Amino acid sequence: KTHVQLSLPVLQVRDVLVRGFGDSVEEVLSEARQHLKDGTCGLVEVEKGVLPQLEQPYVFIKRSDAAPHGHVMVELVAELEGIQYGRSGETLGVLVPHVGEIPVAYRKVLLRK
Repeated sequence: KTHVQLSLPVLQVRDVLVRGFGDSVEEVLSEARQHLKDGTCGLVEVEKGVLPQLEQPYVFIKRSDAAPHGHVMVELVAELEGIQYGRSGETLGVLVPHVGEIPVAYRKVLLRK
């Protein structure tokens, strides 16, 4: 399928144990997609002081359209030293590995896979 319904656990930035997916734009997009498939991907909502507490390159989910069955359609954009790889709508959050942190909420998304 081109799209897959996911419910992403929303984590508080200070709980996050693994603060990014890797060391290149290509690796973080790769790892993010693998974790999203495996159900091991969390979401941190971007506010003041969040991103400096996470590791670059960043992987964002961005709104790709205006929401089947409550799932906002999203796609991945990476960022490294202020350059983004991909073009999409508004950021819903930054993706991180999920390794058992307790979420505060779930974000239903339809991921362009």
